[PDB]
Amino acid sequence: GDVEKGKKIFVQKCAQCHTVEKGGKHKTGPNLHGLFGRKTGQAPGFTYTDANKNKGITWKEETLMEYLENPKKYIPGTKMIFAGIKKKTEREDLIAYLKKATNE
Ligand code: HEC
Repeated sequence: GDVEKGKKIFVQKCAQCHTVEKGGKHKTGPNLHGLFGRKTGQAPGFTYTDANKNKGITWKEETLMEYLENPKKYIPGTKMIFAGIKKKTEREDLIAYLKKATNE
């Protein structure tokens, strides 16, 4: 749907671990550092599991769609204790938000 819907639901279910949106930080997932077009294996010392970075899958709409719907299927060894959002429109709105969040 919208950018707004994505940042607001991110700040509810995601900033809870990935505190990118204010004071860029990483409590139990990395800061989403400029993701759309970039690689994994990039957090400043946030010591996550080997297999994510090692799989190298490149972050974009497709790969973050397959990932945030189905993470441990899409890339093995992901420790993301959440596995899915709720509404497929929050899923849209996250793509709409994170498409912007590396430029706006
Ligand atoms: C804390 C328990 C988390 C919650 C809630 C969410 N995420 Fe997560 N995420 C978590 C872990 C442990 C990791 C590290 C890497 C791994 O695969 O284990 C991640 C990773 C991501 C990524 C990819 C980062 C990268 O590899 O560069 C993204 C894009 C991501 N998570 C997004 C995200 C969103 C949008 C969330 C709200 C629905 C969310 N995560 C919740 C842990 C946690």
